[PDB]
Amino acid sequence: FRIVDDVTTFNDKSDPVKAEMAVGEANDFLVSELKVQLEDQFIGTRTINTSASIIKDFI
Amino acid sequence: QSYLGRKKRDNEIQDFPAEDVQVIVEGNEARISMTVYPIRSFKKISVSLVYKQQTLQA
Repeated sequence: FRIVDDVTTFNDKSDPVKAEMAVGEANDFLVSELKVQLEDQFIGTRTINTSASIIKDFI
Repeated sequence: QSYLGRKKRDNEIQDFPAEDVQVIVEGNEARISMTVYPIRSFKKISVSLVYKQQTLQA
């Protein structure tokens, strides 16, 4: 036995993020992890001249 | 001019214009006219601090 597909209830296949669990799963973890890491790192720090370069290197 | 130059050298005066120094001699009298910028001591310092935005890139 095997699973034919992991399609979600949302039938609009034009949006693979909503339609496909795997694609949406990667988007959620990518977005969520980036959200948490940036807050702990950069919020509350001084807006030094090299702040933009440091943020780019972190990304 | 030499006398005023020494004063400027010793910082006893601020500056003087050499051109405006005019001397008129007529008989016994000898009229002299000169301009001198006097030396002054600081007693008030005004600072106009202005804050502005700056945009960073890269």
